[PDB]
Amino acid sequence: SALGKLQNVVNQNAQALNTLVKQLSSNFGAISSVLNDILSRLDKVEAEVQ
Amino acid sequence: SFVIRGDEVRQIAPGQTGKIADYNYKLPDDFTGCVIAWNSNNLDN
Repeated sequence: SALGKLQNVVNQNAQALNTLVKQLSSNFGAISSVLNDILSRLDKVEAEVQ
Repeated sequence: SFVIRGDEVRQIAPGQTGKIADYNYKLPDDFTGCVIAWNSNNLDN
């Protein structure tokens, strides 16, 4: 805990990348977060909107 | 220009699917144009 400034740079880089990867799982109002669901469940005209 | 049964007309649109769209006539997903139709029982055969 003496080196808390350097350990903060390590922790902030890891936290930012984990959040950027976790945000792939979110819907953003779409029918699924899995891109292959949308392409297989729906016709092109509906899939492009989702 | 073509003749179909009246129920098939719903397939004459960009990005549609069904028997006409699969096997006779299809419009591209970005079509610019007009689709015009009418019942024509003088041709009824």
